[PDB]
Amino acid sequence: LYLPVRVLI
Amino acid sequence: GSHSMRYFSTSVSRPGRGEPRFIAVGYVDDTQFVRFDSDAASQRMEPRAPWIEQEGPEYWDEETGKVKAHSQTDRENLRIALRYYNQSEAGSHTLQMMFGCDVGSDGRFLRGYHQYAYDGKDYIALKEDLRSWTAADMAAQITKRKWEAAHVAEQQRAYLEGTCVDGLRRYLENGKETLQRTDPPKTHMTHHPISDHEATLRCWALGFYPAEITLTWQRDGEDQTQDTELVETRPAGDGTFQKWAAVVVPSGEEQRYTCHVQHEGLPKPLTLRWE
Amino acid sequence: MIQRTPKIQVYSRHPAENGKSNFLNCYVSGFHPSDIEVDLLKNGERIEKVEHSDLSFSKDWSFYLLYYTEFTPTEKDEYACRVNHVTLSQPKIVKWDRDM
Repeated sequence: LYLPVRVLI
Repeated sequence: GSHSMRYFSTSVSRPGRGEPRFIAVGYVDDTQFVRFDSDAASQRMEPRAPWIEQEGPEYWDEETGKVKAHSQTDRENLRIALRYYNQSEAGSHTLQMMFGCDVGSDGRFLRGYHQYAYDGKDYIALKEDLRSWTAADMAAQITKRKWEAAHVAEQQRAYLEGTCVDGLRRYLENGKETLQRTDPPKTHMTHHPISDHEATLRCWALGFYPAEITLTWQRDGEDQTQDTELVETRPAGDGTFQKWAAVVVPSGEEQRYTCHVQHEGLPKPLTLRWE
Repeated sequence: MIQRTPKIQVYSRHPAENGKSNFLNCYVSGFHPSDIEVDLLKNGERIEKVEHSDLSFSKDWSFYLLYYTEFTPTEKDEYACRVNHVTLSQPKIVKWDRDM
């Protein structure tokens, strides 16, 4: 199950 | 008897040759089970294990959405890194991300991971407590302060201790025949004269799973760490691994040397001796 | 940025036996950046339709790939892996030895 939380650096 | 689930993603900028290439692979222990490659035709998360193929269309659509959206986010992260480091748009750069979790033999959460590397070096990582970050330089400190302000660690911890653990437990049960198996090594020894008074003994371990193994040579029961060549454990291509350890010995003294093999599939360590 | 030179191993999936089909592998690991050229050779000539694993990496961030093709080792034929990377002054050719 892939990580659902995406973040910009 | 602990287990791990890991996803490894790599975005590589290709100036003048289009959008960055993005590749993501998912593993349970030493077994790959999914892949995504932006260069492939589907633009979807694809199965790489027989046991995951059965997952229904809602699984493949949701996983595709998550990995494709991550590829688009990391594409923009390469642009942000160019701004932090004042790097030109003409050079190729790499952004790697790893995430996942470990569970014990009882299926309980042991550890969670979430980390980034820029151009082959650590950039920012979630600490073991899943509540704070380690920034590798002053540009990563800017990212750390943005992520603290947006409570990013609390959002990652939820997945790492919840969904990640639930997913790994499910895959270990679904993929039990592949993932919970142990293939003990099949061993053999070769012998090749190199000179008038010296020969090479080579101790082989083939067809084993998992990859973790230890091959050590001894001379009269004493650990021989010198005059020995050890190769890195390598994949056979069929789901198993291989490794060998060699020693240069004086001719007529072959029987003094023993090769010791340790692996999860050998309840007691094995000792090999030439002929 | 950092650069890491690859480790290279050329080997068969199963112990070779002349006239018996098998798989020739070239495992490249511990390198950075990801850009790498890997060819499998038969008598110094490039084998076509060689396949490879999906790009992955280790705890230290260094990359690894397995290149592989179906082959039949014979007494006459010679096999090798040829690797080119930014860290190498020229392509590196590693000959396949059936006992390594």
